[PDB]
Amino acid sequence: SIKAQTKVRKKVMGVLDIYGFEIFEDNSFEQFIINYCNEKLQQIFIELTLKEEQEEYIREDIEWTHIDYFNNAIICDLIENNTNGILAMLDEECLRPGTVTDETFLEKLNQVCATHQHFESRMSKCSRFLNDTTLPHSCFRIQHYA
Amino acid sequence: PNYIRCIKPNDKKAAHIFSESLVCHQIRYLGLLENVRVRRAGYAFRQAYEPCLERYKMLCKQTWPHWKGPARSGVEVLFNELEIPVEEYSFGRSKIFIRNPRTLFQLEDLRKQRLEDLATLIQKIYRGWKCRTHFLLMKGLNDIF
Amino acid sequence: VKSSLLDNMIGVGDTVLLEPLNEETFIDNLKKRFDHNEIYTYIGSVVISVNPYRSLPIYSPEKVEDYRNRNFYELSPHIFALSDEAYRSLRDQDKDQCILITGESGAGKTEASKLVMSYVAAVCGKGAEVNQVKEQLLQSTPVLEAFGNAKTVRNDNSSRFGKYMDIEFDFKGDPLGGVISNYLLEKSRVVKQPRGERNFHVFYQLLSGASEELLHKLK
Amino acid sequence: ADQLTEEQIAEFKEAFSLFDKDGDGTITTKELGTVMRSLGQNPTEAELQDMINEVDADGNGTIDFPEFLTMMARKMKDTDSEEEIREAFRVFDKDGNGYISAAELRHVMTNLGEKLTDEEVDEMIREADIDGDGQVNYEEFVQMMTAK
Ligand SMILES: Nc1ncnc2c1ncn2[C@@H]1O[C@H](COP(=O)(O)OP(=O)(O)O)[C@@H](O)[C@H]1O
Ligand SMILES: [Mg+2]
Repeated sequence: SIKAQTKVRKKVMGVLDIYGFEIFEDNSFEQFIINYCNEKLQQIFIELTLKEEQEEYIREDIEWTHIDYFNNAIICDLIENNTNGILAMLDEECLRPGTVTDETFLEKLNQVCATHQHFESRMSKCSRFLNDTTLPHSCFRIQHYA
Repeated sequence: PNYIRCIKPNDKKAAHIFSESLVCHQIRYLGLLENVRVRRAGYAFRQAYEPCLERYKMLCKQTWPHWKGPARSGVEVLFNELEIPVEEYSFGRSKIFIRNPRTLFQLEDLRKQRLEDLATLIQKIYRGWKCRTHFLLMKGLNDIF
Repeated sequence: VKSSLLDNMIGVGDTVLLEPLNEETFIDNLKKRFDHNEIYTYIGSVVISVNPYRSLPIYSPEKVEDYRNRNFYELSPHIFALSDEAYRSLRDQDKDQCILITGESGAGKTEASKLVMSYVAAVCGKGAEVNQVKEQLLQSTPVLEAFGNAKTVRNDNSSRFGKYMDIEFDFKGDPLGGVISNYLLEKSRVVKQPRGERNFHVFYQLLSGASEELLHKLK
Repeated sequence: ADQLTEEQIAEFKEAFSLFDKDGDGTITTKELGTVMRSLGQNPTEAELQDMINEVDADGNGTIDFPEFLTMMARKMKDTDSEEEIREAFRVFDKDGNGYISAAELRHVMTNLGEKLTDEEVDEMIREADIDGDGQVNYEEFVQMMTAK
């Protein structure tokens, strides 16, 4: 009803009513997608704000200095990557033939995400969280910004 | 991107009930602390020269009472007369820059006391204007007191 | 303009100006400002809202004219200053804007989007042609929140998808329209609820709300 | 100073004799600056207590007339400028367009400075703008108060 039929050149202000970050008692795949899109929002947000500050200081000929903060782009990559990302591995596990369980998917994540800094599981091969008694089996941790 | 955080204070849907722990969970969830850092950089605060000289023209005895243009020249002798160290602030073409926020606390404190001095400067002229009115009425009534 | 944020300040209105920065002093700041009933606090140019679960007179149309085309930092913190900075960045500088609103379910996001829509429809001054779009979105919100939102463990109702709204203008300021765009429907809640949670509301409204001839009609 | 000739001393004697209701050639502390503000010199209350405490080592506030002439000689040309007063009203403007909201001004004038009383600030709102209400203009008001 309210969309213009004409193809004329226009301007736009949009609003995005979307969730915040979530930690439940029991987190599953839907919370993995929810937290993923949160990681994307934080990534593009802090990146564009950083460019905004560098523009404001490059106008006034003021030297920018680097300041340390959490990088979301390592996290997003961990889920996004087409060759070892967690959605690519679960897409593969839904595609690859054979016995496909949840245990074999968690073992695949223990195989192809061990040498990643921000992946955290007990049965990972490079694990410094093996003797971490607070990590139950049939679970894993992701080091989000929260 | 312009951006809105939303914080839930309680689970009881009440008005006056505040819980520190639930809000602390939502500070961690939303990442308010990491939102501070990108605006919290090498200069933590900045202004433009015109509302800065409008803001602090009463702390500088050269700008007092009016005004004084150009704005960068009056802001410059403002920070010169207040003898804040040159490390603490920085000049631009169209912006003044404040590195640490404690200078912004201090300058607003000193301005806040000069507001009281302006109130004294008003009230003595108002009350002395009432006494000038009374002496003006009684002066035109008699040849001698 | 000589007026600033630092007048009429309870606590500090900006987290950027907060000395020592941790969680704890920030909880002190939000508890002070919320107990003194000032529910907006910035981070740079970022709005922080806390839900008071009640009406405050900061949304009167008299209060709108206090805020209109005053700059961002010049006055006390409120949600309208961000929409005024965006509306001046769009109107005067021709830069298309978007406001991302994130937070907990029940923390006041949807209402804030409604208030930004009402504020822009007020300050554009285009009458029934913008109030048809505003009436469309505001009267379409309980529909979308009935279909796509459901009860979780933590909340009685929760945003299980992202609502989006395009607010489309002419160069002259005439409203050319707007587009709702959904994102990320949690699909597996349709077919498998988790324990203690709930499937999407329209099934429970459909079963509990219908007459017996409608339930016998829908089999 | 040098100090004052007979003409200005006899000019001061008229307000000094106006507030001499008993006819004794001296007055007390709380009515002492009312003569100086009646004649247009206008010191503050705080520096008035400085002038009283300057010559009194006893602490009762008994002031003689030649020291009173010295107080008036220090504040003869110490009267403050009109534009300085005008800017001092320009600071308390709400929008930068030449007015003050009346309730905020009533809150300032009864909490900062030498604390004008209840009838004096209610008088001040009506002297500033008799038409009302809740908003006072001060462009004519300062021109009326600064003229001697
Ligand atoms: N800014 C606000 N002012 C007044 N009430 C609010 C505000 N934000 C939220 N509320 C209250 O919260 C309830 C709905 O909030 P909502 O926006 O749906 O939260 P969420 O978007 O997190 O689900 C309403 O009943 C409303 O009274
Ligand atoms: Mg909502």
